[PDB]
Amino acid sequence: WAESLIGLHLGKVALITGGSAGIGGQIGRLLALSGARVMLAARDRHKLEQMQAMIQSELAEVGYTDVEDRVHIAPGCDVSSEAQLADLVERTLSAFGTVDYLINNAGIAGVEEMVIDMPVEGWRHTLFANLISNYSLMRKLAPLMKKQGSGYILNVSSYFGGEKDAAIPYPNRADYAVSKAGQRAMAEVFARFLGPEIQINAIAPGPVEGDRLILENKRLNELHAALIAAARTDERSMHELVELLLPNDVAALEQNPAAPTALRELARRFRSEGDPAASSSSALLNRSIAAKLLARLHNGGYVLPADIFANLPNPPDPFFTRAQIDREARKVRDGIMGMLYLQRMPTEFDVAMATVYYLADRVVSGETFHPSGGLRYERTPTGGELFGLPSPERLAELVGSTVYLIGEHLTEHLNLLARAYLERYGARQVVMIVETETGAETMRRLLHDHVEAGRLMTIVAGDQIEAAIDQAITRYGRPGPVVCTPFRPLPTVPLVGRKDSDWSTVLSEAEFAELCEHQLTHHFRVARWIALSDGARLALVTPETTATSTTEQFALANFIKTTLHAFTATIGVESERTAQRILINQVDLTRRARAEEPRDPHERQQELERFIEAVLLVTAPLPPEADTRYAGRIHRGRAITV
Amino acid sequence: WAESLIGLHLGKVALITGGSAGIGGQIGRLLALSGARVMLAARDRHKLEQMQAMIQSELAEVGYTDVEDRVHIAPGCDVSSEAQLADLVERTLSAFGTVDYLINNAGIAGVEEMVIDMPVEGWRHTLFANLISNYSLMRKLAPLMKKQGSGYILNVSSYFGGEKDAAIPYPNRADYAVSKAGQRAMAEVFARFLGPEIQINAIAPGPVEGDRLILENKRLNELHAALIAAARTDERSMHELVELLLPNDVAALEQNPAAPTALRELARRFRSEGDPAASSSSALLNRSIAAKLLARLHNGGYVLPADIFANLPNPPDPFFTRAQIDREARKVRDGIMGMLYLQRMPTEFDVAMATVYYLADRVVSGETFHPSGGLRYERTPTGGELFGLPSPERLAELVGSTVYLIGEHLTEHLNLLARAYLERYGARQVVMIVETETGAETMRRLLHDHVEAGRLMTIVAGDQIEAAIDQAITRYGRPGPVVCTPFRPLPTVPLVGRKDSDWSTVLSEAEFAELCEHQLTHHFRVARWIALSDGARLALVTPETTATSTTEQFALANFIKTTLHAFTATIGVESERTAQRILINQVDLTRRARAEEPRDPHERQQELERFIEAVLLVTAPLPPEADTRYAGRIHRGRAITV
Ligand SMILES: NC(=O)c1ccc[n+]([C@@H]2O[C@H](COP(=O)([O-])OP(=O)(O)OC[C@H]3O[C@@H](n4cnc5c(N)ncnc54)[C@H](OP(=O)(O)O)[C@@H]3O)[C@@H](O)[C@H]2O)c1
Ligand SMILES: NC(=O)c1ccc[n+]([C@@H]2O[C@H](COP(=O)([O-])OP(=O)(O)OC[C@H]3O[C@@H](n4cnc5c(N)ncnc54)[C@H](OP(=O)(O)O)[C@@H]3O)[C@@H](O)[C@H]2O)c1
Repeated sequence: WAESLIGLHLGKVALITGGSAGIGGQIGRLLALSGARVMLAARDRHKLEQMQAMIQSELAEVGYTDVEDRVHIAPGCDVSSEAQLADLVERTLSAFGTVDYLINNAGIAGVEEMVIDMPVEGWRHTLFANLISNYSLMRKLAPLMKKQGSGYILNVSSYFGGEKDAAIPYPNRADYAVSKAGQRAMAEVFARFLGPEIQINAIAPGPVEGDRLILENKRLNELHAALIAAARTDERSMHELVELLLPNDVAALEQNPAAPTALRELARRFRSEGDPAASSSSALLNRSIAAKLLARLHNGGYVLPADIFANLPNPPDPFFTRAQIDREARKVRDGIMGMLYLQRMPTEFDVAMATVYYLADRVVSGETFHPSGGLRYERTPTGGELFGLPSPERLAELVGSTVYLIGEHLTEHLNLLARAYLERYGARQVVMIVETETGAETMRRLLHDHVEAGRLMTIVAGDQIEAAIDQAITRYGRPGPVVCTPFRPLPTVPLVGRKDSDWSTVLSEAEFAELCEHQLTHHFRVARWIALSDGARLALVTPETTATSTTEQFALANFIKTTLHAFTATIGVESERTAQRILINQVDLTRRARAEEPRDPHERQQELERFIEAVLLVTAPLPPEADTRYAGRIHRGRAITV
Repeated sequence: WAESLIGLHLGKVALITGGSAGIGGQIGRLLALSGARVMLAARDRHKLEQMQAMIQSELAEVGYTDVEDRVHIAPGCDVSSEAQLADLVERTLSAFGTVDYLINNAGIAGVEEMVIDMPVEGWRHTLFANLISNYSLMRKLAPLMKKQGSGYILNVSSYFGGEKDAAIPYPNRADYAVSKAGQRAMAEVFARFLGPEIQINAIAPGPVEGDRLILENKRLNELHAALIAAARTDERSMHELVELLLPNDVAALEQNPAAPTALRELARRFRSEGDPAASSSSALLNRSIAAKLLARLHNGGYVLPADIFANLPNPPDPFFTRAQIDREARKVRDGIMGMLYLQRMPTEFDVAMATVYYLADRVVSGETFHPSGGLRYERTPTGGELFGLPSPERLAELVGSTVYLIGEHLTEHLNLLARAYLERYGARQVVMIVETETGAETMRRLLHDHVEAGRLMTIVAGDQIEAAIDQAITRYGRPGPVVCTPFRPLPTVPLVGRKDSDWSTVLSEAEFAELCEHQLTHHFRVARWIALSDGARLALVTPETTATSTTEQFALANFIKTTLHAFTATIGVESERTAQRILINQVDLTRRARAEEPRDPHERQQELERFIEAVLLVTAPLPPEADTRYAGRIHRGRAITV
């Protein structure tokens, strides 16, 4: 079986992150069998040493000599650590000289929560481990690769990272989905810069065979929605409503005449549509669900003590039995199985084998290979240019609305939008949330007339966008339309260096992390906070490309547009599963080609009008009667191109 | 080099169409080296025999014995011939028993003309050779494959067939582009039906190294546009305007005071921006350009004798010299080269090698592998669901408009659209072009009030849609909005048979050809005729999928939607290069999933309103002042999903 592999990658040096187990261990093993010298990177030393022993023993069996020199290890390597990525490169280069193949395989699961329950630092941690680490290792190894005249960067993405011009929602996994989409987007935009010397592609396998949370999240969403629904028609404070759950008795809450209908019917739902073995039938929640519920309520603006769930009775272990956990696991399994065309789940070996053959192909770059797959999962095509504007009736509902505009560098766009909302659509007020005081003054000067009239308010967010949104809520009231534009423009730095250059001017690893902060994390933070604000319609706006934008800005803007589509599509689905169920969509100011951009003042006037129409389309209210299952999914998680 | 291939496809029987040269010859050669018994199909016997000798000799060199039994040939096999496809299967099955691998490699260039110059029979011929042939061979071999428990269908598509949720315009190659898109769409929709036993994928390579028309087409478009522009501001008939070109002297036409400015300036353009070696500087045209110009004029409604260009002086050979032909070939070459990320053109061998490794992957189906590529070419994302309606100003321009509605089975949609145009938007008249008399009566009854008032006219097209459009032009005047819906619904037949069944009820090869006739050729014929009608805005409407549509109808509807996007995107670009430069876009009534469809009367009301808005968006007039380079490409070749 291994005879087909002999001599396939002979003379090549491969660096494989996550190389001690899973798909990475298999890629490392098969690349070594192919004749390549491999460096396996992971955290645990023991696991790496056991894998090294397995590979070396198998190389000896097929006939290799000096097997110790063909398989090396790098323990204590956490890809989320920049310093650890620098030691990895130094250790690899010291053991084998230049790296031919960079296999960016490591990929953590992430937070595994809905965006509204996802700590900001958790999201950043996933981006560091799964995405930023990929640019970082490329940045260190691409100069060597270019100098020797050849190289290969392979990012191990997922089917769940979507595709070119198509986003895939991955609910409870937004951080993971975005990082996967970014690995693919990187290969797509860096290919023209890394070529002809370096190839850069992605692999996007579907689910693979190898090495409860949908129910625990269901319990959280159910309690939260009922608490918010009961708050609508009950005089008691959220504090007093939460107190009804404090005995943590499902039967008592159901039989409580003093408890609101929404909470009584929820307890009836828990007991009837529940397993009598699992304590999720007798108890309302555990402290993990309680802390998440409290954080949702606190983020939403409700006042409750931090210790409200301190004296909460811990449901005697288990809170969920062995039976109900395996039942949902089998429900998930048959779901994944029933999505697979071939209905025979691929293995880690299958993906690695198909990947090791694909690495031999020298005439592809900027592509996403699917070594396994063909899933029945739903796609959100992203990039529709043909759209008009909402009906005049939906536009008439903007009369007296409260608008939040978030931004700083897109001053012409912010001024135009603010004026369109107040002058054309009779909005009551616009709250301009900027980053800096200079940004606030620039906007107050452009909108002097509306500032004087009390129609345009300014707030300086700095790096505290959430607290700034709370200031706007308390001071000016909850918003209808929310337009989130980036504070920062895209950098104008080289993305590759000259063959014999030091690469000292090329976009650094810290600058790539900053790009993600300002162009991805900025929108995530706004969305996470606004998703709990009832009646909000959020437009996430990507940076602007023009006919004069640099070639590097086109690449970085297209990297952001694709990566953010994964976020927009994921949160679009997540919001339909919440009580507030707001609207979230993406408006793209980035295009793929310079030739498509306006070339004169008339075409620019046309473009800026299209921007206003696209924002109005996604910020016009969707009446509750019109928010059907059919129309609801149509008005969430979409992306349109100006 | 071939040692990696030994035993890779050992025990497999492969049938390769177009197996005597190109990518097919290479796939056949490498599959045989891999241990497979191969059957090479093509037309020329000699070519097949030389390839068979090359492969057999190479198999003997690497160590195989009885090389005559491993490589067979099927000469006189034209894939556009159904009877020839049936002999191919009988001959293959008789030589090797069951076929394991169907390599649908054969693919003719096609007509290599713009849609407006493409004979209807030429387009059908490309569809027969490149697309229908693929279903036909699958239909014959899939029953055997299912019975033995395994099989593989590989359609050799192109980068120019686009991608899932993304269309690629290929100007002058619409027939070719559609056939390539269809090969991919087939793999995408048949995968869930052919699995678990059979794998079905596509390969989409970019341009490959192996074995004038943009200039000849430029000469045709230039003469045509100037003749139409001169007709606008000149009293003389088209006959009399064409007569000015009869001496076929560029210098005389330039120096002719009696000739219109557009024609004089065209001759100045030909001589100045022209090569003095090539007769395209001294002569206006040849009879190939003259016949095409005449057919355009005749199709457009101009009266001219068939013999107008009979006594035309043939420009002494050459009409285009060796120098100017090679100059444009190098302009094309560097264009393709400057599109390639790696800037090193792949070879036929490279594609075949990457394909032969990919065929070993057992855990993929419904995918499109790119064995070479990563082009800088432009994409039209297809399937935007978020759109509103045109501005009230653009909608006000519909007052007094002439509307053509083409259809038959979508009676509710036709009645609704007709009523929306006449009742809401004050259109002067609607011309309902049906297929049959029963269809005309159904519509006259649903629209009784508008028929009585003289606002709704009916025409029965039968299989003469062009002559029916001419009848509408002469009788009711040229149209503004044109809504082209299919006459026929989608069939309700099985797409696969049971393991031990005869497959006698499964969609036949003739029924698959009929599906293409009614769902692809129907729109092509309308578009080809309407593209020369000044002021027209054409909506090409795909069939309807509902919550109750069969699983086979979902597959066939999605096959059509994807395949037609290639057409819409191609003609969208072609129209911008003509004098009439009409609008052409696609409105999709087909969705990917049943869950997305309306489930109640309120959701259906919403869906039908979305249909009206989508049609209005693409049929609202684009004022000439607003038809800039920027906005013009935005309003052509798009597809939106209802
Ligand atoms: N599994 C699937 O179904 C599937 C499908 C599509 C895509 N993918 C992608 O395939 C890749 C590999 O997935 P897998 O299934 O093989 O995962 P896995 O089994 O969890 O990965 C295990 C390997 O990753 C290492 N690792 C984990 N966290 C690390 C960190 N922070 N830094 C460095 N190494 C780390 C592990 O060792 P230590 O813990 O000792 O560090 C071990 O070597 C990922 O990029 C994933 O997104 C997987
Ligand atoms: N070349 C590229 O750059 C490129 C790029 C992307 C996709 N493709 C696709 O790759 C495939 C192969 O292309 P290629 O470049 O190898 O083309 P090619 O050189 O023109 O194909 C030659 C082979 O096709 C056979 N053939 C031609 N017309 C046929 C017909 N009507 N019936 C049966 N066999 C026929 C030829 O023999 P006879 O004339 O004797 O029949 C010969 O065996 C096609 O499907 C094409 O669409 C090609």
